[PDB]
Parts: sequence; C-alpha cells; structure tokens
Amino acid sequence: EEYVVEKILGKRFVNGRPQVLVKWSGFPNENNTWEPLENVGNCMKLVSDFESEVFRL
Amino acid sequence: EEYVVEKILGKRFVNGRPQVLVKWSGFPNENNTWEPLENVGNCMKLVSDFESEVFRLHRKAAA
Amino acid sequence: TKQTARKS
Amino acid sequence: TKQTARKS
Repeated sequence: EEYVVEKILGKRFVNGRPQVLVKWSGFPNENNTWEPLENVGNCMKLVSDFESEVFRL
Repeated sequence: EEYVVEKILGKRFVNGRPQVLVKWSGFPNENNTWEPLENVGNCMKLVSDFESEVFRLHRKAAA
Repeated sequence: TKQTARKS
Repeated sequence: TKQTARKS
C-alpha cells in the first residue's frame, strides 16, 4: 500500500493543509502526485532533503 | 524505541537540515527536544497541524 | 531505510 | 493515527 519514492519536488497548501509533490521510483514525471504531508512519513529523509535544498537558496 | 508525541512546537535549521521541536506526551516542557525531520515520520499528523498553524499565521501577516 | 509513501 | 517519534 506504500510505493517507493525517489524524490520530493515541491511543497504547498491546499485549503489550509500541507502537501508535498512526489516523484515515484519506477515512474516518470507524468505520474508525480501531490500528497498530504500525513501520507509521507515513511520518506521523511527525502522530504528533509527537499527542505534543505530550498533553504540553501 | 519510539515515544508518543503530544504536539509539534517549532521548526529550525541546523547546519542546513530541518528539525522540529517536540513536546512529548506525559512529559513536561523541560523535556522538549529538537529532533531531525527524519525522526518524526510516525507523528506527521501532528507535524501537519503545526505546518497549518504556521501557514495561518503567515496568511494573517500578509493580509 | 526504504523511502515510501501512500498514494492519495 | 498513533503519534510517535524517536528521541535523541
């Protein structure tokens, strides 16, 4: 029920709630999906990488 | 070993990496710790609450 | 740790 | 929906 994620690409809020943009492993960008932060606890390493990147600039 | 968390209080960057401020369930504030984002995978609901709060404040400030 | 997430 | 986390 969980899929391997390759990269977190973006962050946003929809109706007040935080979401991240997910690039899935073994899938091209056309399959990328905005997921609620609640969904993404098992890839918090990648989330962290993404948040480091935007902080870097 | 994982501990039940009651609330997420804050976020910061330490050497480029994100951390959050954890209030632990059944422990007073004096026991609050800054934990790396990597560590809170199992309390994302609470993390999400915290993010929403921040967003709300930002939006109050911008309006 | 394997990096995974739910789809929704 | 049970909220847990590693300590340091």
